[PDB]
Amino acid sequence: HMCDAFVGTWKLVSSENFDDYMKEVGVGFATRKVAGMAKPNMIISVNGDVITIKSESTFKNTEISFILGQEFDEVTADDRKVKSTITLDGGVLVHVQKWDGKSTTIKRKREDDKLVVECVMKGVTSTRVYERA
Ligand SMILES: CC[C@@H](C(=O)O)n1cnc2sc(C)c(-c3ccccc3)c2c1=O
Repeated sequence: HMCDAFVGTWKLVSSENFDDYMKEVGVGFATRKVAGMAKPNMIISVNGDVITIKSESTFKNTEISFILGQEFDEVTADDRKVKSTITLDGGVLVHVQKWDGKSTTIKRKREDDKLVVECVMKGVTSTRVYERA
């Protein structure tokens, strides 16, 4: 029951400062422009201790599966090869990605009927708000 309130299908309804966040992570111009237009569907499911997060859009379809606290290899949508660890901290899903001596943190939070995604790299944050599909 660890992620019960996160499970579902969610659709992107707002974004703020995502272009600048992508710049900070190193995404190139053309990818930023095309990816920034996407309106992904985020599909979160749990089966035993394994959590799966899928993101489907015209830009790219991605999928990660993981166990909380257990590091895994991820190829991000912008093709970084990162080491990811996802934990639950006080009801917030906290995803840290490490690569090339850099780090970024992506937090997912349930707030009212929304799922709010906050990602941060150095001082640059973006907030992406999802609602139930
Ligand atoms: C929002 C934080 C984080 C995440 O959703 O887990 N996250 C982090 N970095 C990047 S770079 C990039 C190109 C996407 C991206 C993926 C699919 C569709 C559009 C953009 C992305 C991303 O989605």
